[PDB]
Amino acid sequence: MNIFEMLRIDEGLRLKIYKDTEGYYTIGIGHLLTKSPSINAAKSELDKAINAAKSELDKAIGANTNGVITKDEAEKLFNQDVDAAVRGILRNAKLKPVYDSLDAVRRAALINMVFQMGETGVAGFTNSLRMLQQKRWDEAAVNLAKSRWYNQTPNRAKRVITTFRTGTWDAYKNL
Ligand SMILES: [Cl-]
Repeated sequence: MNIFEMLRIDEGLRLKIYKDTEGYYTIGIGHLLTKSPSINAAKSELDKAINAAKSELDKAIGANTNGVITKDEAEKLFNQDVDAAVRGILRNAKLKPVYDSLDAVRRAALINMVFQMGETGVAGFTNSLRMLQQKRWDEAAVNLAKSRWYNQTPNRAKRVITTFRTGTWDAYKNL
């Protein structure tokens, strides 16, 4: 197990644009494109939003994709996105010290969160980050679950939280 295999499990692999639970058009292995309008937002609004997502994808791939990519392309955006998550952690004054204090497995769990919620979002978990830095694993686990993140994607958050709790890959074994 490693950060790529871990995120591939949590994000899945879809070759056509889809909408995630937060309302973001997404594709590949968790590659976020743009926000979608209301399930009502006018007939025009919808087409606009979809074309805006297709435009973002074309820009990312460097080709006219029409909202569909190959597995190889999804893996390329994934390599870029994992790289970006790590880079985000290292340039952030709040996340870097926590990342540096963690072991490899727990580092992967932090990259997983940043990949899902972005640098700024994770850097805002001030109390959980402090508990992680203090190696108070069970306390950090309890605190991390008190979040919209956990409530919206509980099965995934539980695996990430268990990874911070144990410092092992047990939550991803047999998946
Ligand atoms: Cl991109």
